[PDB]
Amino acid sequence: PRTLTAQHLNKLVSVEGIVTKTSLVRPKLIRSVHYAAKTGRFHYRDYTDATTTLTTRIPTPAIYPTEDTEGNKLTTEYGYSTFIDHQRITVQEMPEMAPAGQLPRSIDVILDDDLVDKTKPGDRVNVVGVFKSLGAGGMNQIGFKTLILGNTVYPLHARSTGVAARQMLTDFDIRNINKLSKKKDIFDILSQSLA
Amino acid sequence: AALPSIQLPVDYNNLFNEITDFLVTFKQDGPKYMAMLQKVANRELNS
Amino acid sequence: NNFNSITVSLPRSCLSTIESESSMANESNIGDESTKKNCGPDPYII
Amino acid sequence: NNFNSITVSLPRSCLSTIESESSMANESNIGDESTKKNCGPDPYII
Repeated sequence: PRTLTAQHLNKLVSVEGIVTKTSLVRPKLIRSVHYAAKTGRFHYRDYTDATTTLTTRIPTPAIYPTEDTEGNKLTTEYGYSTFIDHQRITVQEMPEMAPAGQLPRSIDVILDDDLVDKTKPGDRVNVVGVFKSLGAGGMNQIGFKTLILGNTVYPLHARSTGVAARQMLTDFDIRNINKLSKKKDIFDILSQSLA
Repeated sequence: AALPSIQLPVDYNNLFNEITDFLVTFKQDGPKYMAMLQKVANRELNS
Repeated sequence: NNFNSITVSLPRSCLSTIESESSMANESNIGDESTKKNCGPDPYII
Repeated sequence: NNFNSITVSLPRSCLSTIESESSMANESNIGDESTKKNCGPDPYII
């Protein structure tokens, strides 16, 4: 987060640091379905925003339908609509790689749908994603709004930290682990190898 | 149009008759719910 | 129902804002970072 | 090339009209029965 500058915007990057805060997982409305009792018909609509497509589009600000093309009143069908989850997290440079006595640097990561609940505050993490500039930096009237749209989130383990360490076991590894057992001095061999 | 329509595997007029039949038929193993309703009439039940 | 004058006209501004009707409608009216939904000077098609 | 002020801004009107550049461009700028192409108050996206 300290060596990430304005010359790396619009490129895929890997960032190291510590997770300092996570927000509440909220639903996001995509498609909404309705019912008209005067015609027995169901209607739908779609919604989109700027944080779902990597390229810039022309905005379409559609509205929430309460009324039919003739004027019939519509009932909202909450069970038939589609919702997708959302979360935001903040990353900061790890305390044992940061310069002593100096204030730290941080970066915002946006996660959606399946990557929404993978970490907790106070974790070592590695994130990969696109470093995006958003909106207009006051030219319609500080600078531009910058954030990472996450695609990969890796938990990492370090000494004196709440993330556990696990390894993938190969069948070859299993064979040695199981072979060692039969010999009746397992305790001594494992004990003498402890520091 | 600007409001498109979709087709779903449901029908409300069909299930309303089923609601009515249940409320004017159910005798648990006079009719149960229609006795609840007769107590409702005389101001002796609130839910 | 008054055709004798020779008058009604089309609305000049979008009526969605003055009819803050639904609870999600006034929420769809916002967004796009920090700005106010502006439909335009005369946006009604027959 | 002047970042010292703390300024350029986005154009407020569409530049297609003032740059009457092509012979078919000033013709695409008309139509829709009788009216003048009006893009809007501030129509530029980055």
